Amino acid sequence: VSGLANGNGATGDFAGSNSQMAQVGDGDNSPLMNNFRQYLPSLPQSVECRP
Amino acid sequence: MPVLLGIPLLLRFLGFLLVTLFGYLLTFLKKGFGKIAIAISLFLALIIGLNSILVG
Repeated sequence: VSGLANGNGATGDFAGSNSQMAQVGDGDNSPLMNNFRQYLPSLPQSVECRP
Repeated sequence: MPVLLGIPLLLRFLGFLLVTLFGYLLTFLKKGFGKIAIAISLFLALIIGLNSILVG
C-alpha cells in the first residue's frame, strides 16, 4: 500500500493495481489527463505588431 | 500444604503460556504504531512535493 503511493511497486495480491496506477501517473504527467489534449481548440500564436 | 506429584508443574506451565502469548500481543502492538509513522511521513512528503512543482 506504501509502494502504490511512493511509486516503488507492489508484489502480492496488490499486483494488479501496478498497471492501473501507471495510468494515473507521477508529477505533472498523467496518461489519463493527456487523452484530453489531442482535442484542444487550436488558438493562434503570437507575432510582432503590424499596422 | 501437601499436594499430588504433578500439580505444581501444571501451575508453572499455565503461566508460561500466558507470558508467551502476552509477549506476542506486545510485538504486534509495536508494529501497528509503525504504520502510523509511515502514513504521517507519506502525507507530509506529498505536500512538500507539490510545493516544489507549483513554485516552478
